[PDB]
Formats: sequence, C-alpha cells, structure tokens
Amino acid sequence: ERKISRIHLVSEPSITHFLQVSWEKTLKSGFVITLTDGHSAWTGTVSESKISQEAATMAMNKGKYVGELRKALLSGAPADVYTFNFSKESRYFFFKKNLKDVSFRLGSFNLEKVENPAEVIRELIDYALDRNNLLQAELEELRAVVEQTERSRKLAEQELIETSERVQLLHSQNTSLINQKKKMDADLSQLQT
Amino acid sequence: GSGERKISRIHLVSEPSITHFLQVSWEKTLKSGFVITLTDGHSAWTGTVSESKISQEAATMAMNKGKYVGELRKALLSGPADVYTFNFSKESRYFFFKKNLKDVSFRLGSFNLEKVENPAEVIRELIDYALDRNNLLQAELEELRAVVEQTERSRKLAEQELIETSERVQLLHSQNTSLINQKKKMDADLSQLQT
Amino acid sequence: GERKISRIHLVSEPSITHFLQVSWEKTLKSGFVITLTDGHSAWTGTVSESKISQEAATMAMNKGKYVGELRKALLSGAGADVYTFNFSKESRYFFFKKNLKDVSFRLGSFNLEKVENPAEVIRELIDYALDRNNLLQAELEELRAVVEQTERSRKLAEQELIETSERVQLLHSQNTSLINQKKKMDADLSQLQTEVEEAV
Amino acid sequence: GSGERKISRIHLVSEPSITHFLQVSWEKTLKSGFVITLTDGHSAWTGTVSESKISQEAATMAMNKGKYVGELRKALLSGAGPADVYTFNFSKESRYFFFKKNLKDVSFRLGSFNLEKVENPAEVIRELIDYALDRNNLLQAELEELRAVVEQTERSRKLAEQELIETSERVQLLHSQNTSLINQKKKMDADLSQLQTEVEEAVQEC
Repeated sequence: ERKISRIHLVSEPSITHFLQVSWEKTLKSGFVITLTDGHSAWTGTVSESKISQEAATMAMNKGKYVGELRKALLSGAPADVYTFNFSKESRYFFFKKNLKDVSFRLGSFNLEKVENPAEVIRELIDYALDRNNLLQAELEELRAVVEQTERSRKLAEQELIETSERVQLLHSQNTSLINQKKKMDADLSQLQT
Repeated sequence: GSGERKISRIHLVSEPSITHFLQVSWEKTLKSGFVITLTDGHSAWTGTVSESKISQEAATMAMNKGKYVGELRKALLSGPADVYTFNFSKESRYFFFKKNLKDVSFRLGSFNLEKVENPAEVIRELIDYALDRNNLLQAELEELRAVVEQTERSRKLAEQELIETSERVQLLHSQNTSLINQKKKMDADLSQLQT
Repeated sequence: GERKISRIHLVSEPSITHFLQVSWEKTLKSGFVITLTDGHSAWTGTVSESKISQEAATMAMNKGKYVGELRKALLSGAGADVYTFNFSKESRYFFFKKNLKDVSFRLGSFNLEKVENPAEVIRELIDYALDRNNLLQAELEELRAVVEQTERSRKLAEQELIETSERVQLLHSQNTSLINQKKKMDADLSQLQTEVEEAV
Repeated sequence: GSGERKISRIHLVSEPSITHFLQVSWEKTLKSGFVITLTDGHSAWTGTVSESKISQEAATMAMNKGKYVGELRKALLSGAGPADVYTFNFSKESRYFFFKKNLKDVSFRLGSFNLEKVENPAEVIRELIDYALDRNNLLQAELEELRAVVEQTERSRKLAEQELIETSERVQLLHSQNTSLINQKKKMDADLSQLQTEVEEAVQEC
C-alpha cells in the first residue's frame, strides 16, 4: 500500500512538495511518511503505538483519529483545510486542521533526513510509472469488456426474436395437434359402437 | 489543452547500477521535433532535438525519414532491442544503438543533453506530471466502470429474457412430442378397434 | 467539538423543513449552543448549564433524566413523531413539547435571537456536514481494509481446517489398512516359523 | 438507485474570502449530462450541461472525449486543489468557467458553462443540506454494519483456528503411529526372509 500526495508546506510556499505514505493494508497498523522537494528527502516512521498515543493525547477516538490521518495525509492538497508545515531545522513535520477560526494541531511527526535522496526519488518515480501502466492496462481490459458485453447483448436480442418465432411456430403446432387428438379421442368411442 | 509527454525507464550501460528516467516531450508529432530530458534522481540533462536534426540523422543513415522517426518512437517512448548510453564528462551525447541480434549493432541516434542548473524543479515537474496523469486515468476508470455496469445489467436483462423463451420452446417441444405419442397410440387402437 | 445537525418540522411553518444544529462541549448537561435555520435566515441562542437545571426543577424531574430527554428531543431526528417542535418567528422563542397519551407537556423553552450573518452560518453548517462525510468515508476505507484482512485470515483458516480434517481421514484409513497388513504378516511368520522347526 | 451527486467546496477568484459550494448531479455516466449548482449561502445558480455540450467542449479542446470527461471528473467532482482554478461572474450571473493551472505557467480554459440564478434559492439550499445529512446517516449505517462483519469474521476465525489446534494435534499423533507401523512392517518384511531362506536351507539339506 502506497500513496503519493502533492502537499504545500508553509515553510517553503514557493516550492511544491511531495508526500509519500506507505503502510501495509491498514493505516492504524502504522505507516512510513516521506517528504521530498525534488532534491533531498525526509523519511519517518509512525508506529501503531504512536498513533494510539497521538489519538489519546488530544482526546479522540482512535477510529476517528485514523480517519483524520487518512483524510489529511492521503487525499492530498483535495481537502485544503489542512495546514502542513515541516521545519527543516528541527526535522519535524506537523499539520493542523483549519476551520471555524480554530487551528489545532492534528499530528506531530519527526522526519529525519535521508542520505540517499537519489534512490528514494527514483523509487518514487518508478512506483508512479508502474501505477500508470496498471491503470492503462485496466482501461484496455475494461474497454474490451464493454465491447464484449454489448456484442453479447446484441446476440441475445437476435436469438430471442428467432426463439420467439420458434415458440409461436411450435405453439401453433401443439394447438393443431391437440385439436385432432381431442377429435380422434372422441372418434374412438364411435368405432367402439 | 496542449502538450504531449512520455516518461520511460531506461538502462544506461554507463551506470548499470541505477535506473535512469527519460522524459520525452513534444507537440503533436515527433516529426516537428521533441525535447528529451534525462534524470537520475539528483541531476537532470535536457536537450532539444530540432526538426532539422531529425532530418540530418535520418539522411546520414540512408533511412526513410518516416521510418527513422518510427524508430525514435520505438526506443524513446516505450519500455531490449535498443541499448542506451550517456557520458557524464562533457561529451554529453545521449546515443542509443539498435543492437539487432541478427549480426552486430549499429548507430541509431545521438543528441546533446546539457546539464540543467535547476534539477530539483525538473524532477518536481516530472513527478507532478506523473501524479496528475494517474488521477486522470483513475477518473477515466471510474467513468468506465459505470458504463460497463450499465451494459452488463442491460445484457443480463436480455439474457434472462432469452433463457425464459428458450426454456418455453423446450417446454412445448417435449409436450409436442408427447402429443405425437398420444396420437400414435390412438392410431394403433383405431386399427385394433377396427376389427 | 461536539456538534449535531438534524432536521425538524416546525408546526408554525409545516410546509418547509427547518434544520437544527446543537453545539455543545463534552457533556450536554453543561450547556449547548442551539442554532436554527430555514435556508435563508437563522436564529441562534445559548442554553446555559443553570438554564438546564432551572428547566429541570420547573417540572420536578431528575436532572439526568431531563438531559436524557434533551438528547432524545434536540438530537436524532424530528417530525420524531412524538416530540412537537415550534418556533415563534415573532417572539424568537424556541418551544417544544412531548406528546404522551392525552397530556402534552412543555419540555423546553429557549430564546433564539436572529443572527446578522445568515449566509455565513449556513456556509459553516454545510462545510461541517461535508467535512464529516469526508471523515466517515475515510473510516469506511479503513474498515473495508479490516474486513478484507480478517476475511483473508478466516478463509485460509477454514481452508487449512478442511485440509487438516481431510488429512486425518486419509491417515486413519491408511493406519486401518496398515494394522490389517501387520495382522496378516504376523500369521505368515508363525506359519514359516513352524516350517523351520518342522522340517528339521 | 436514487441519483449520483457530489458536493464540493470551491473558492472562486471573484470572491476568494467566502467559500462557495459546488453541487454536481448526474445519472450513472458523466458524459450523458450533468447539472451544476453553485451557492454561497444566500443565492444559488443552476446549470444544465447536456451530452452534446460535453462533446462540443471536447472538440474545442481537441481532446479525446473520454479524457475530457475524465478531466471534468477531477475538477468538478472532489475539487479542492491548486491544479484547477475556478471563476464565476456574479454581476453578469453567467459564464461559470474553470482553468487548469500546472507548472511552467500553463493555463487553458477547461470548461465554460452558463448557469442562471434560481428564483427560490432557500429551497435549493435546504435540499442540499438534506442530502448531506442523509449521506451522513447512510455512511454511519454502513459503518455499524461493517463493524459487525469485522467481529463476526474474527469470531469465525478464532473458532476454526481453535478447532485447528485440536484437529492438528490428532493428525500429528495419528501420523506418529503411521510411521511407527510402517517401520514394524519394514522390519517384519526383513524378518520374513530369514525365515523363508531358513526353510529353503532345510529342504536344501536333504
């Protein structure tokens, strides 16, 4: 599981930054958050115990806290109500939620600077290109399913009108047969004398 | 809306360790020219292949220009018949052979890519574009999963109606053969009762 | 940040559907801000904690029982088929009662002054509901992942239990046929053990 | 199945302070046509974009219609990013258009629709609020049901796994007897020749 977001930090408002969050099937089980500005990178890990501690700090249901994390760190910057800020000196990444004249902090994470930003960026670029090819193949598969279903429907429309011509040609045969059956069945009592 | 671009993974034999990325961007056709950008996560190299340059490279190989640009489309826009190489000193020439396992390789192209002085902006522009195109494909999928859902239900609508009719023809066909069997017995009894 | 929005049916204007927004702290008995709107204007007032106790003592019922009735009335539906809501648009008084058998008694009465920023309040109310939807829909993405994760573990658990049960059936029959082979080979040894001593 | 609808908050450039709300409703497929509704909390504007208008704007942009409809899905549905810039004329009460701004200062008019004021905007807002509160109940009901599926599936997982800890114990102890019986058979085979060749050595001794 992996999602790359385009966030806008208050520290450097000019340079648009990228936020890569990676976890395993559940965000409440922990995740790895990466911040990159195209040259250097900052990667930190948020454990399951840290999420429960941050949720218990501001008095919030853990299910509702992960909902806020999955809404601020994964949707991107849709949902501009979140104010992201990363201090490069202290190497801390904190974001807050803005509405109703209240800007309370929602999370405080410690992202340490990576000594191999080239590999981190190339792995990010490689994942974005792999997700691109997957969505392209799924589009070609889906387009093939549409032309097969419509083709299968058109065949089902023509087989029905042929079978409907057969259901009435055969229903008229039973009616023509049951008439002489009932006519001969009464004629069998006449020959009985 | 204008602008066309394809980003590809390339294996540079100069640096076989890492995997380089090639960003080819052009207008509407490769015949008019294209801007080719090479990056490695830290630095970036960009060159502008003019339309005249493609004509010279196609003429020096005695190859039809329409066939030559077909090979440029083949190598730079997909992703190993083609082998790529690039030198880091100053002779910044992104040249790629077409190693054809028929006999031996031969030169296919060569362009000058100068090292840009803002590689961070190039990479962000490269990453930002890749994310935007993934959202467009994801939206195109949501639009298409709704079309296939509508055609499937309309298909199964006519499918159950055909099976409903095809079941009925087999109903009054075994019933038709039943009436044939009854009139067959009444025919035999008409001859036995004739006596 | 506890807030609840619910639609109400005013008997003074029964043709339209008004909306009620109750905002309160951690506990409703401590007080709440009650907002009313009709899609154009809005009226909002404040119910202090002492106003709750004064209303509770005015009808001689326990405070906790009264705040419980406030959760049933001011929260979770209306028009609901038991509580009758009414708002005097002239007097700016929010008055609601509870219908029983043949006796309907007043449950609360609070003053709501008209707000000077009706579009801003509606703009805040819509922004909140859309924000809570994006929050609940994010919890569905998390919880659907938990279902698929638990479904996978259960499915392989039943699959493994089926194989381990089918293994004990092939194995029990294999031992059954093996005890019989052991039974017949013992009868052949005593036959050959005799022929050794008998042919001496 | 009711209808398809999405309500997103947008920030116009004619009034960047207040938060306008954008309501787009369609029937299954977006290319079939949709209805745009703009509101600020007082007045409201409603427009109707048919299937023909979508093909016309797609022919002007020279894009594939599937891409243009996909580009409309990104901007209109769930729109709150700096990629798409929205604009609307209040005094001219017409021409709601939106751009697509990316890096290197590239901008093109992605859409242009003329929506007109509503005579009764209060009823439009109440209907918008009524829908938002209905999905709030529909989502919270889907959660309570999903919470029951999680613990029920965890119940069946613990049950089959504790029955596994009993079934597996019988398999291992039954397999230990299998190998113990095969070894007795193998040794009983070897002890059958020493008796067979001994009988044969008695008849080969006259």
